[PDB]
Amino acid sequence: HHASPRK
Amino acid sequence: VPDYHEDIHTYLREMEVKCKPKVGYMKKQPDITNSMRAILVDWLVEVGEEYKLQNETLHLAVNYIDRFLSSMSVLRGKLQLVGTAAMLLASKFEEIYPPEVAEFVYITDDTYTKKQVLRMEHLVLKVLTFDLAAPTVNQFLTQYFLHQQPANCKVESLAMFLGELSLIDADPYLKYLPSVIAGAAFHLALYTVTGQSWPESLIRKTGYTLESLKPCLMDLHQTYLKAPQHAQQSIREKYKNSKYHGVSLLNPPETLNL
Amino acid sequence: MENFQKVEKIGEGTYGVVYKARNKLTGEVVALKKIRLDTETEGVPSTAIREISLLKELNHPNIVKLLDVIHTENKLYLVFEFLHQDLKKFMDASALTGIPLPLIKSYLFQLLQGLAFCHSHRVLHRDLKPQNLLINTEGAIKLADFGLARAFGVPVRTYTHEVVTLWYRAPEILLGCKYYSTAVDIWSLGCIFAEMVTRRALFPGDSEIDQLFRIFRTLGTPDEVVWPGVTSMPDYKPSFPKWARQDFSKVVPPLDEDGRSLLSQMLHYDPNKRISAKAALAHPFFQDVTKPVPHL
Ligand SMILES: [Mg+2]
Repeated sequence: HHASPRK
Repeated sequence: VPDYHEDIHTYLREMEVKCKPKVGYMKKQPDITNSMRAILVDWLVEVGEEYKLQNETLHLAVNYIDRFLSSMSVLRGKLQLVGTAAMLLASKFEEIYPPEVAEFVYITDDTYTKKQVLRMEHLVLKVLTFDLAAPTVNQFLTQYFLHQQPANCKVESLAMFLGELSLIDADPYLKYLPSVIAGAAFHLALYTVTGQSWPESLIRKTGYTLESLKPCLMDLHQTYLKAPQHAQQSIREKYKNSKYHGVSLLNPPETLNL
Repeated sequence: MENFQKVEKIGEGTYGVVYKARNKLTGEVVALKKIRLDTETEGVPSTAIREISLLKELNHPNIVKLLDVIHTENKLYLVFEFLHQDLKKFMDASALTGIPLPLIKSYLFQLLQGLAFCHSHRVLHRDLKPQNLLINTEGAIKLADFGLARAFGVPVRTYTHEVVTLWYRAPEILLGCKYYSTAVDIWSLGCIFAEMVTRRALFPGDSEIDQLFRIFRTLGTPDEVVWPGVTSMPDYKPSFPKWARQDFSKVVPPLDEDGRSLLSQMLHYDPNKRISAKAALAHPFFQDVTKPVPHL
């Protein structure tokens, strides 16, 4: 389960 | 992928009005003037060349500033702080890598502190009630560009130039809306370089006709003519570069035949 | 804040936690997202800046509603309407049941409803997935988490690359193109669509290249005919194994001829040929959609 790309 | 273009356009034609500053707001401004503003817009331009920010960023900023002074009284020693607070935002809004706050203090040469900038951030956000996605002349031109026949990169640049000149002069350009200025520019460019006019297709797309663009088309041309003698010049210096096909060096037509 | 009463933490993302809460004055039940500031950093997070504003202009029945924004001096609480649960939890309870075709159909239609709206308002969601969609006990679904969204223009510029959660990322992103647009949100819906149909993630990769291999193995390695340009894409390697497209009946058994056609059209390789939400909303697949209530 991959998280959401972050900035 | 032209499936949504029109819904978009429409929503932007509608939004532009909701994000349009009040025309003669400077009139009520006690301390600041159109001139100081020009000094401020012209420098923001410099600012975004030093950091390579997209033109969208500059436009979003000018829009933020205007709306804000639209309803707030600001002394001249601070206008710059308002200005800088808007460029931050605009950046965090439209850029992939927005300059960090510490960089913004440095370009003001420590005029304001970090904390002074952050607070103004909060304040601008309050006054604008976070309504940050404003339509800009740039969102309009970019769409109008699709109707060229064919695409001419000289015109594109020269139009961007024009629509950028209007960023500096509150008076008179607060009178017109982004979509109209963009038409004015788009037509001017076109005529100057290729001699074609606001094409039939755009007439159907926006409803605007050359005749409707006259009033703005009369100010714009004049602004073009007088470009070299204007107090502020960052934008000309800007449009000398090859990335812009030196369009600022081209000689404007003498008459528009309108 | 005086008027809200925190109940139980619903989730917890980046800049803070998330509580289910109730208003002591009016009884309204809400969802509060506490975005941190710390200050002395960069002020307001550019991600919070987008969420709020882009959401200021997205009022739609199929899009979570931003009630208010309390921008104090220490934090930033986004106040949201409160929905029951996201499509992930719901999909889990249907681990054996399988979501009935009609309910599903209702689901996708709404999503697409909300999705075309966004698109019509120049906004890319860029993080569509089940845990980021909320349903209510009434048979409604709604898009949520605009944390990763951005307003787009026309035509588009290059945007941020690190985007979309891995399993639901499109092939144009995986192969590193210069430009991506609406089609990325559809690729996601498509995967979600397939997922409702079999309750297991269509292409659950554990990496950029595995995601890519999973897509290939199901849709057949893209060539220049199907997607003009692929063999010039930055991350495209000519050594890619070349698999052959698989029959949709073996990929999506339960789907009938229509649902098949739409799905396939939602996962076209060539972004320029992928069905759009507007065109989707109109596929024959939806000619008989209704509004079933979920089991709960
Ligand atoms: Mg989320």
